[PDB]
Amino acid sequence: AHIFVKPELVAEIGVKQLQREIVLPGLVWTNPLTDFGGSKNDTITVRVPAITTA
Amino acid sequence: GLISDPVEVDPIQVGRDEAGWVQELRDREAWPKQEVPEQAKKPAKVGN
Amino acid sequence: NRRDLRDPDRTVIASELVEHSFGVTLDKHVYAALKFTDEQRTLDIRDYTKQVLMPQVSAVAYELEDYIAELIEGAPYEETILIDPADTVPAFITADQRMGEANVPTDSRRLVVGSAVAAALAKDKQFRHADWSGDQANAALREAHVGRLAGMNVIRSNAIAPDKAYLWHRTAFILAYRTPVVPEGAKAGASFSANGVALRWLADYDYSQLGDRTLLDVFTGRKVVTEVDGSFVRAVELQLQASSITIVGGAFALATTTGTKQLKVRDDNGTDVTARCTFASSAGTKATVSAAGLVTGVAAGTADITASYVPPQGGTAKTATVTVTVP
Amino acid sequence: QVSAVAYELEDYIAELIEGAPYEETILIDPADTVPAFITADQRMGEANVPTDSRRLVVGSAVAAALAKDKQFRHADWSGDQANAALREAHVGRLAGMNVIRSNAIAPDK
Amino acid sequence: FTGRKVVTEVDGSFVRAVELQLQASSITIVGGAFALATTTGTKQLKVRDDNGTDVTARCTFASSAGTKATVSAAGLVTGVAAGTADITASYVPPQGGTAKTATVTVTVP
Repeated sequence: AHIFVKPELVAEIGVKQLQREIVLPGLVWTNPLTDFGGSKNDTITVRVPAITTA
Repeated sequence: GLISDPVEVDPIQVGRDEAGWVQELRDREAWPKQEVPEQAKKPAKVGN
Repeated sequence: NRRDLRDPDRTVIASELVEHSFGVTLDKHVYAALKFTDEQRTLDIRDYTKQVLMPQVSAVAYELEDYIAELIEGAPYEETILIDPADTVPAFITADQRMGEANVPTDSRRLVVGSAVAAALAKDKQFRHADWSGDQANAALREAHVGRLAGMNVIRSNAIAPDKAYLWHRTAFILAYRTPVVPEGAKAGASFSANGVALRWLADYDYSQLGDRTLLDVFTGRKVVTEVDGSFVRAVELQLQASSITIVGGAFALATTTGTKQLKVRDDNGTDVTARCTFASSAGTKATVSAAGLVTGVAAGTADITASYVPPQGGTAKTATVTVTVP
Repeated sequence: QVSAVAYELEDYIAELIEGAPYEETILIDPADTVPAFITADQRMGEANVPTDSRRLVVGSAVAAALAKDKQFRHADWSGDQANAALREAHVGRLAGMNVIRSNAIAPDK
Repeated sequence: FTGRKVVTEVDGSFVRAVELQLQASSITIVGGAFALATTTGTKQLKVRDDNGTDVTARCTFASSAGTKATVSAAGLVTGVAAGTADITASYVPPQGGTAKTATVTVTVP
């Protein structure tokens, strides 16, 4: 029988590994504090305003 | 000591750990749900 | 990856990215062949174009549809999303969930249901009752079809099994067609078309049989797009859930002592499950039932024929018993 | 590489959200899912949290259970004659907060 | 570089976010009771609940017949010797309390 020799072929038809979408980062509170290296211990101190009772 | 020596522990990191404001959370993949770590429920410091 | 800031150990672990691949093969020779003795060609065939070529094209088109349906139904499905006939919508919503939790794109999805599934959708109280489904201008009741459910249009087809539905993304199933070339030795022949597929028509005169011969064919190949881990997530299969089966016709008497009869078993949905049942005879001395539901009588007297059907949900086989009386 | 880092950042945020210290986890009954969300609204109204700028991110299974609920499927039980929960699968607004579906969080949360 | 924080109250209680979880009433094993092809063969059990979620990572597996087939703590099960083994998967639901149980039978050739 005839034994032809043919090359391997690799093609891309648009099938890809399925991966979810990115929705979380657009929801959380990003960068309300910026200068972290300026303060000591990489810690910014946030102050809660005082409250009083009559 | 020497440049080739392994990196020494950061004093900034030591102080930050001492202040204890780094955020630790429950594991997502632990069943049953883990207890709240003692750091996550500490009260706010009384003095600014 | 992720590492703690200011960590004393400055070690990063490399991430390795790999590429995967899969093979698409051409391995079928759908064809339709005909022979015509010279007497038939001169006399029987009044209009060759209409009496011969058109039936061949239609037959090969139906065979191609059967090939596609075999591809769709035979794909490796991990689990079958059972449809409860009393309340069918949760099954379809679960199918949508399973495809959406695998991040399959939401567009270009096809939902093809059998005849039984469409009938069940029409008979479902969710769609039939106006208050439960909006649409006070009732469509599942006045007409007998539901237009759209669970965010996907429904398409009926008799090619697939009656009680099956398939929801698949465009990129799940791949088909390939190669039209054979007309060999130089063989006489030149025209090329026809079936559902947009080009097919080669070839003619050759058999002098030994003193008759013409024709052959209309095409090369076909199919592929199911699995995932890199071997799982199949691009398509989901739904099957109607059968509660009980009944043998149509009730108690019946054979015509003669050596009479024969063909049985038909229908589940509560009316679907013919005769090819999916196993038949047994209480007394084979007088009446014997084959594996295909063909009951025959070998001696006079009364016997019991039972049919056992393993439901799509599995478990204990539903049993339907009937009594035959050979005269 | 950029896609991997983006997904790692989203996983970081999801770890933050799910790992937060919660005293209790409100249980959603699949047969009746609305009381759980009204109870969540009650819990946050009791603590005097402002009403505006509230986000509700549900896992895939929770959204499926919302769609499967008779409270949203049956048009006589939810108004909405053009049945959104049956013709389509999204439920949309629920107990005064737009539902956002995300696969980063655990499926049934 | 990145950092995350939750805004707890003055006394440490967290009241600005609520977690809701979907109840589970029963668990099943995908694939039903089927026999293993060979002793060296391995099969990864899949567990689900009535909600449709995947709870395989949340279940604990045990084997009645250890000398026939042994199941790992992650659901993977491998045969040992010919016979029958009654594998069980126990899942403690989010509601807590009694653990739901799913039983499967595996036949080792």
